[PDB]
Amino acid sequence: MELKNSISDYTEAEFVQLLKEIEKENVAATDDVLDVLLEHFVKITEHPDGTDLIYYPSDNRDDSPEGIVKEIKEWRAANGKPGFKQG
Amino acid sequence: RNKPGKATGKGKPVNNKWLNNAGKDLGSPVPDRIANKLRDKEFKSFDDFRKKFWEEVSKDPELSKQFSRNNNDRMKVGKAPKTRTQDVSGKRTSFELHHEKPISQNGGVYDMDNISVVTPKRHIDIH
Ligand SMILES: [Zn+2]
Repeated sequence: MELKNSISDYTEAEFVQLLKEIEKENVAATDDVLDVLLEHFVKITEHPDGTDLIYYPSDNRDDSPEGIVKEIKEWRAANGKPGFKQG
Repeated sequence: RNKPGKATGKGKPVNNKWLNNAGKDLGSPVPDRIANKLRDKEFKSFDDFRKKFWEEVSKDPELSKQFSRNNNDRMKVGKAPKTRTQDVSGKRTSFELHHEKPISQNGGVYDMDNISVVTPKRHIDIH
Protein backbone atom coordinates (compact mmCIF):
# COMPACT_ATOMS: atom_id res chain seq x y z
CA MET A 1 0.00 0.00 0.00
CA GLU A 2 0.95 3.67 0.27
CA LEU A 3 3.85 3.35 2.71
CA LYS A 4 5.33 6.63 3.90
CA ASN A 5 8.94 6.70 5.11
CA SER A 6 8.20 9.10 7.95
CA ILE A 7 5.70 9.36 10.80
CA SER A 8 5.06 13.01 9.87
CA ASP A 9 3.73 12.15 6.41
CA TYR A 10 1.11 10.09 8.20
CA THR A 11 -1.98 11.72 9.67
CA GLU A 12 -3.46 9.84 12.63
CA ALA A 13 -6.29 8.48 10.49
CA GLU A 14 -3.71 7.21 7.99
CA PHE A 15 -1.48 5.53 10.60
CA VAL A 16 -4.57 3.84 12.06
CA GLN A 17 -5.16 2.48 8.53
CA LEU A 18 -1.68 0.91 8.56
CA LEU A 19 -2.53 -0.75 11.88
CA LYS A 20 -5.64 -2.40 10.40
CA GLU A 21 -3.58 -3.60 7.44
CA ILE A 22 -1.19 -5.25 9.86
CA GLU A 23 -4.06 -6.77 11.83
CA LYS A 24 -5.37 -8.07 8.51
CA GLU A 25 -2.03 -9.56 7.52
CA ASN A 26 -1.85 -10.92 11.07
CA VAL A 27 -4.44 -13.60 10.24
CA ALA A 28 -3.26 -14.34 6.71
CA ALA A 29 -1.88 -17.81 5.95
CA THR A 30 1.74 -16.69 6.21
CA ASP A 31 3.68 -13.90 7.89
CA ASP A 32 5.38 -12.82 4.65
CA VAL A 33 3.60 -9.51 4.08
CA LEU A 34 2.95 -8.97 7.79
CA ASP A 35 6.64 -9.10 8.76
CA VAL A 36 7.34 -6.45 6.14
CA LEU A 37 4.76 -3.97 7.45
CA LEU A 38 5.98 -4.67 11.01
CA GLU A 39 9.54 -3.69 10.09
CA HIS A 40 8.15 -0.46 8.67
CA PHE A 41 6.05 0.36 11.73
CA VAL A 42 9.19 -0.25 13.75
CA LYS A 43 11.27 2.11 11.65
CA ILE A 44 8.80 4.96 11.24
CA THR A 45 7.76 5.12 14.92
CA GLU A 46 11.31 4.69 16.32
CA HIS A 47 9.87 3.47 19.64
CA PRO A 48 12.32 1.19 21.50
CA ASP A 49 9.49 -1.23 22.34
CA GLY A 50 9.22 -2.18 18.68
CA THR A 51 6.49 -4.64 17.76
CA ASP A 52 5.78 -5.05 21.48
CA LEU A 53 3.51 -2.00 21.15
CA ILE A 54 1.17 -4.15 19.06
CA TYR A 55 1.61 -7.63 20.55
CA TYR A 56 2.53 -6.78 24.15
CA PRO A 57 0.61 -3.56 25.03
CA SER A 58 1.34 -1.72 28.25
CA ASP A 59 -1.35 -2.31 30.89
CA ASN A 60 -1.54 1.47 31.31
CA ARG A 61 -3.43 2.02 28.04
CA ASP A 62 -6.02 0.37 25.81
CA ASP A 63 -5.19 -2.65 23.68
CA SER A 64 -6.43 -0.97 20.52
CA PRO A 65 -5.15 1.01 17.49
CA GLU A 66 -6.11 4.17 19.36
CA GLY A 67 -4.23 2.99 22.43
CA ILE A 68 -1.23 2.32 20.21
CA VAL A 69 -1.37 5.71 18.53
CA LYS A 70 -1.58 7.41 21.91
CA GLU A 71 1.57 5.73 23.19
CA ILE A 72 3.49 6.70 20.07
CA LYS A 73 2.33 10.32 20.27
CA GLU A 74 3.19 10.53 23.96
CA TRP A 75 6.60 8.98 23.56
CA ARG A 76 7.40 11.03 20.46
CA ALA A 77 6.30 14.36 21.93
CA ALA A 78 8.05 13.58 25.23
CA ASN A 79 11.30 13.00 23.33
CA GLY A 80 11.15 16.03 21.07
CA LYS A 81 10.40 14.11 17.87
CA PRO A 82 8.07 15.27 15.07
CA GLY A 83 4.54 13.90 15.31
CA PHE A 84 1.80 12.82 12.92
CA LYS A 85 1.04 15.04 9.93
CA GLN A 86 -1.70 17.56 10.68
CA GLY A 87 -4.07 17.57 7.70
CA ARG B 1 7.02 -32.56 6.10
CA ASN B 2 6.50 -35.33 8.63
CA LYS B 3 4.45 -38.51 8.82
CA PRO B 4 0.97 -38.81 10.45
CA GLY B 5 0.31 -40.07 13.97
CA LYS B 6 -1.78 -39.76 17.14
CA ALA B 7 -0.97 -37.12 19.75
CA THR B 8 -0.20 -38.54 23.20
CA GLY B 9 0.81 -37.08 26.54
CA LYS B 10 -0.49 -35.90 29.89
CA GLY B 11 0.70 -32.36 29.42
CA LYS B 12 1.69 -30.33 32.47
CA PRO B 13 -0.11 -27.92 34.81
CA VAL B 14 0.49 -24.22 34.23
CA ASN B 15 -0.68 -20.99 35.85
CA ASN B 16 -1.85 -17.75 34.25
CA LYS B 17 1.65 -16.72 33.17
CA TRP B 18 2.23 -19.77 31.00
CA LEU B 19 4.79 -18.31 28.58
CA ASN B 20 5.65 -14.89 30.04
CA ASN B 21 7.50 -15.81 33.22
CA ALA B 22 8.16 -19.47 33.95
CA GLY B 23 8.15 -21.12 37.36
CA LYS B 24 10.81 -23.55 36.09
CA ASP B 25 13.21 -22.79 33.20
CA LEU B 26 13.07 -20.89 29.90
CA GLY B 27 10.88 -23.62 28.41
CA SER B 28 7.12 -23.92 28.82
CA PRO B 29 5.29 -27.29 28.68
CA VAL B 30 2.06 -28.36 27.01
CA PRO B 31 -0.75 -27.26 29.32
CA ASP B 32 -2.47 -30.40 30.60
CA ARG B 33 -5.80 -28.78 29.66
CA ILE B 34 -4.54 -28.58 26.08
CA ALA B 35 -3.12 -32.11 26.01
CA ASN B 36 -6.59 -33.34 27.00
CA LYS B 37 -8.00 -31.91 23.77
CA LEU B 38 -5.41 -33.20 21.31
CA ARG B 39 -4.97 -36.63 22.92
CA ASP B 40 -5.79 -39.62 20.73
CA LYS B 41 -6.18 -37.64 17.49
CA GLU B 42 -4.35 -38.10 14.20
CA PHE B 43 -2.50 -35.33 12.36
CA LYS B 44 -1.20 -35.54 8.78
CA SER B 45 2.08 -33.92 9.85
CA PHE B 46 3.59 -32.29 12.93
CA ASP B 47 2.81 -28.93 11.33
CA ASP B 48 -0.83 -29.95 11.25
CA PHE B 49 -0.34 -30.49 14.99
CA ARG B 50 1.36 -27.20 15.87
CA LYS B 51 -1.35 -25.58 13.75
CA LYS B 52 -4.07 -27.13 15.89
CA PHE B 53 -2.07 -26.80 19.10
CA TRP B 54 -2.21 -23.02 18.85
CA GLU B 55 -5.88 -23.16 17.83
CA GLU B 56 -6.93 -24.88 21.07
CA VAL B 57 -4.65 -22.55 23.03
CA SER B 58 -6.96 -19.79 21.81
CA LYS B 59 -10.13 -21.67 22.76
CA ASP B 60 -9.06 -21.97 26.39
CA PRO B 61 -10.57 -19.01 28.30
CA GLU B 62 -7.80 -19.04 30.91
CA LEU B 63 -4.65 -19.05 28.79
CA SER B 64 -5.91 -16.88 25.94
CA LYS B 65 -6.75 -14.09 28.37
CA GLN B 66 -2.98 -13.87 28.82
CA PHE B 67 -2.37 -12.76 25.23
CA SER B 68 -2.94 -9.43 23.48
CA ARG B 69 -5.82 -9.11 21.03
CA ASN B 70 -3.35 -9.30 18.13
CA ASN B 71 -1.51 -12.37 19.43
CA ASN B 72 -4.95 -13.92 19.96
CA ASP B 73 -6.00 -13.42 16.34
CA ARG B 74 -2.77 -15.16 15.26
CA MET B 75 -3.42 -18.31 17.27
CA LYS B 76 -7.06 -18.50 16.16
CA VAL B 77 -5.97 -19.18 12.58
CA GLY B 78 -3.26 -21.54 13.81
CA LYS B 79 -0.18 -19.32 13.86
CA ALA B 80 2.31 -19.20 16.70
CA PRO B 81 2.05 -16.01 18.79
CA LYS B 82 4.73 -13.38 18.28
CA THR B 83 7.43 -13.21 20.95
CA ARG B 84 8.71 -10.05 22.59
CA THR B 85 11.33 -8.16 20.60
CA GLN B 86 13.99 -9.33 23.04
CA ASP B 87 13.33 -13.03 22.49
CA VAL B 88 13.53 -12.80 18.71
CA SER B 89 16.39 -14.20 16.64
CA GLY B 90 16.86 -13.41 12.96
CA LYS B 91 13.61 -13.70 11.04
CA ARG B 92 12.18 -16.03 13.69
CA THR B 93 9.87 -13.83 15.69
CA SER B 94 7.28 -16.45 16.68
CA PHE B 95 7.03 -19.03 19.46
CA GLU B 96 8.45 -22.41 18.48
CA LEU B 97 7.53 -26.03 19.30
CA HIS B 98 10.64 -27.95 20.40
CA HIS B 99 11.18 -31.70 20.81
CA GLU B 100 12.88 -33.06 23.93
CA LYS B 101 13.69 -36.46 22.42
CA PRO B 102 14.78 -35.81 18.78
CA ILE B 103 12.69 -37.52 16.10
CA SER B 104 15.97 -39.37 15.63
CA GLN B 105 16.56 -40.98 19.04
CA ASN B 106 13.23 -42.55 20.07
CA GLY B 107 11.30 -40.10 17.89
CA GLY B 108 8.03 -39.16 19.56
CA VAL B 109 6.67 -36.50 17.20
CA TYR B 110 3.25 -36.08 18.79
CA ASP B 111 4.35 -37.04 22.28
CA MET B 112 2.90 -33.99 24.00
CA ASP B 113 5.14 -34.90 26.90
CA ASN B 114 8.09 -34.64 24.52
CA ILE B 115 7.17 -31.17 23.27
CA SER B 116 7.95 -27.80 24.86
CA VAL B 117 7.27 -24.23 23.69
CA VAL B 118 10.36 -22.01 23.41
CA THR B 119 11.71 -18.73 22.06
CA PRO B 120 14.15 -18.61 19.10
CA LYS B 121 16.91 -17.22 21.32
CA ARG B 122 16.32 -20.29 23.46
CA HIS B 123 15.77 -22.97 20.84
CA ILE B 124 18.77 -21.67 18.94
CA ASP B 125 20.58 -21.69 22.28
CA ILE B 126 19.51 -25.19 23.34
CA HIS B 127 20.84 -26.59 20.08
ZN1 LIG C 1 14.39 -28.37 18.53
